[PDB]
Amino acid sequence: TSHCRFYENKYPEIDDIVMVNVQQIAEMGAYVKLLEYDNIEGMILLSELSRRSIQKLIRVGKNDVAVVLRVDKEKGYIDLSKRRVSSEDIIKCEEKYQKSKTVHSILRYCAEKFQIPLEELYKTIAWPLSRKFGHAYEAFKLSIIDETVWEGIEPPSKDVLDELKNYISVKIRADVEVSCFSYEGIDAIKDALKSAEDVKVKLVAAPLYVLTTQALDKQKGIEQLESAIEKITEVITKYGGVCNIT
Amino acid sequence: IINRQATINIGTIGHVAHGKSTVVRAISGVQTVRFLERNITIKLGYANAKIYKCQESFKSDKEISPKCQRPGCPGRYKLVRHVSFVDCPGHDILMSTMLSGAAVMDAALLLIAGNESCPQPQTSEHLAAIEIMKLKHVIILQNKVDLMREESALEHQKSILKFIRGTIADGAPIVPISAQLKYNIDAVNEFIVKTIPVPPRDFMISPRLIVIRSFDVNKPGAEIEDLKGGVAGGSILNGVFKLGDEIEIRPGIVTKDKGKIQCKPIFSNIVSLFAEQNDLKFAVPGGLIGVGTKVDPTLCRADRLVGQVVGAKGHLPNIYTDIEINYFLLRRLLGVKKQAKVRKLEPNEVLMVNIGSTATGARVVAVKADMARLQLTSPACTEINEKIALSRRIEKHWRLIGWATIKK
Repeated sequence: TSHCRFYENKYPEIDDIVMVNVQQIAEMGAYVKLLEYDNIEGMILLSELSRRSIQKLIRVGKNDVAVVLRVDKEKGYIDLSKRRVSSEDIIKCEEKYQKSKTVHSILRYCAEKFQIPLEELYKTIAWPLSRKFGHAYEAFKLSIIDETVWEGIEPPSKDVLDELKNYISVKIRADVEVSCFSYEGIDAIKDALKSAEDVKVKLVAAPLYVLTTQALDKQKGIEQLESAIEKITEVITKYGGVCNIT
Repeated sequence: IINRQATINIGTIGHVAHGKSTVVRAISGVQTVRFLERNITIKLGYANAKIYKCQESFKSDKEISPKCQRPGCPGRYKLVRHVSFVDCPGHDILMSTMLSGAAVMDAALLLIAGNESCPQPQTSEHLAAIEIMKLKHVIILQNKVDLMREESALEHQKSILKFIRGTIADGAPIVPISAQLKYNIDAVNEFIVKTIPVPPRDFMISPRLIVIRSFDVNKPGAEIEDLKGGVAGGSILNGVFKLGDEIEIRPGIVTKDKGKIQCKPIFSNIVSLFAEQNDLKFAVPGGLIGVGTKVDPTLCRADRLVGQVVGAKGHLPNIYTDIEINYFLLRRLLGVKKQAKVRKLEPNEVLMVNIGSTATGARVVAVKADMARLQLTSPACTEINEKIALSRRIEKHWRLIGWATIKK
């Protein structure tokens, strides 16, 4: 089950920005669910929505940025306006929304795993991350870089945390052909292996050797493979045998 | 029970789809090598039989099992001999392998099926080859008898008898045996003991080894830091080998491809000997042994080492490109389905000359009456005199003509 607030409180404040996903239109305006503050419905009348084809632009599925004007803190009554929002802060609002979405995504694996309510989890997460630091995504990022924010609250489930970490967290193929005719060859092969392996090198049949080289930043795989090839070439020339590279 | 290796080499001949592998299985138990990396090198496989006698009736004497429980007597079997089988295919295309097998063989077993036609050319050719390559101990075996009538089999036997009279093999025993039903093998075993003796063999003779098969010991899944050396499946006719000696493969190898070749024969030290099932220190001549040497596993892969001579360090044989042969020709051709007359040898023609185990293509330069000079494309070695079988081309594939000896 998906519920609970995004920031700190269930009810929005004055002048704050909220994103809405519209389900149905044309009756009063749009009384639809929120994505920035809880899942309680927020309403716009057919005047504040228009800034400058009025029916076609919104309809079903599309997202709208709107500023909160009137709040009734009793059970759940929020009023929104689209016309007042300026173009300069729209990008910022969007960014905020994205951050919120990311936070929400982060608090789903926990819900899935230990079969416990999501709201409680959210509450337990928001205290050291979303209150002290500012936003939660940045705190999470900081933690991933250097662990300092997770230290504040005691974990009821470390396994969940580990899983989350894992979630937050390149093999290049090469073929070397061996076709020696020398006196000793096995030893030479062993020597070659001792210079090519140390990542994962496997034996298949007899003339073919399959090796997978791991790269850190994708481009780094060329520098090691070539070196390995060179080493291999050096290996078999002295004894009196041949090894080919395709 | 002592773990003694092979004493005498016994070979088996027949035809395609007749049944030889099955017969071998019936005789022994361990499945044949044939039937990419392992086993695949030639046409001959690898099998081993047991000769244990229970003497404490009629035909039933020898058995296949180590423990005697089947005939009646509860006493343990007496040690007689242990033999290795060389199963050669009887196909019209592949015959070089068969020829190679023949060179090492000391005993022969002929197989003819009952239901099929009485005169077969391939079988006759095989018989001729056997006659040529110093073999007289031949046992005739009838394969498919269960699908045949009461008198038909007798008639077939009579026909066979009529056929075999003018040949070198005079007192050849005839046994009817089932391959799929597993019966009458005891009689065969008895015959093996009776008719065929072991020729005198001593330590004094210089070591000579012939390699037929090649093996590489590599297993998928396991890491490369655990490797095994190259194994050369080689049979010995003369010369006793022990663990800890230097071996050389004679004919030569190409290692560089510009620049003239000067590199010596392939030197290798013996690591482990594979005889029968388990490793042994001594190698008694008269059997096929997987000689595991310091040679590359990549070299012992497929069609690279088929019929090549192997010598021990401290002995020098000769390598020839031009060979001097003393030949004898037959009247009519054997192997053709129809019989054709053998023509006189024409100068400058590609003919296949099989010296012992080597499969080489040779061209004729000079013909007199009995002596012939041949030019070889692929290198060949000569030690003493060697038993040679000659093969020519007239229609599509190879056909046998006669026998030859090196005059040196």
